[PDB]
Amino acid sequence: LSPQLEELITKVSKAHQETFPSLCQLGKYTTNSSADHRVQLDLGLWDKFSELATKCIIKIVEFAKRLPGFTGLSIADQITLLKAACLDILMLRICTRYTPEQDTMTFSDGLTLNRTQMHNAGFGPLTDLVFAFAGQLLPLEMDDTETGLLSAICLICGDRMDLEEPEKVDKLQEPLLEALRLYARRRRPSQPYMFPRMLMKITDLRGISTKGAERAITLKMEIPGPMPPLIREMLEN
Ligand SMILES: CC1=C(/C=C/C(C)=C\C=C\C(C)=C\C(=O)O)C(C)(C)CCC1
Repeated sequence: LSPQLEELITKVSKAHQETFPSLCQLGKYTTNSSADHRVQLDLGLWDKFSELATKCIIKIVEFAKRLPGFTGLSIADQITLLKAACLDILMLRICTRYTPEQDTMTFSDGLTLNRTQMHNAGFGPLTDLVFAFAGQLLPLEMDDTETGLLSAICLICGDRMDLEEPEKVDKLQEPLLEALRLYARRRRPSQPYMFPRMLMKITDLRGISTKGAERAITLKMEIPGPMPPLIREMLEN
């Protein structure tokens, strides 16, 4: 029924709004650390960065739990979905926080890093691809509810590997897909290609994430210690 789809759009939208501060509500602020030029790794910047990443992973687990039916999946499956889509979601998130004129990305506490800093923070040689994905996202002009539904679709995916009940996850995802097309089309009738464009972003995102995981391998050798436990949880996927 439509009321249910509408209900689903509102829930997800709020789940997302409540776990991911919009950019325009963020009290932006800066740092003067290695803004100068690129280097292998600025350890102060990496600490702040990984600390923010850890918190966003928890926020993501929170978001997932507010998605109808997630909590009804086996705990093994829930964990399986989180490990598999978490990096993808992190990517879509800072990328949706891109500011083209300043060429910066803003983290959840308002920390705004310029391209050199994101590099020094840890993205290293993957920075420009990240910024390139961010840029190629702007044309879509997705709103909060669309980014939330899309992240929900990235997460609830029955094609994951250790799924115990992949069929249950597919059925959970189904309404999310309906929700996104209905909403995307309603908000913009004149742009029929938005739904499929957004769906194709999922595949790109997954592409930048595998690269990001590979970036983590190298990163591990640059840091004078182990990466935060929640981040490692995510990387062991
Ligand atoms: C965590 C992490 C990585 C990527 C993080 C990304 C792609 C986004 C983080 C977004 C945050 C932290 C957003 C916010 O706070 O709003 C890379 C692949 C460099 C490897 C080391 C661990």
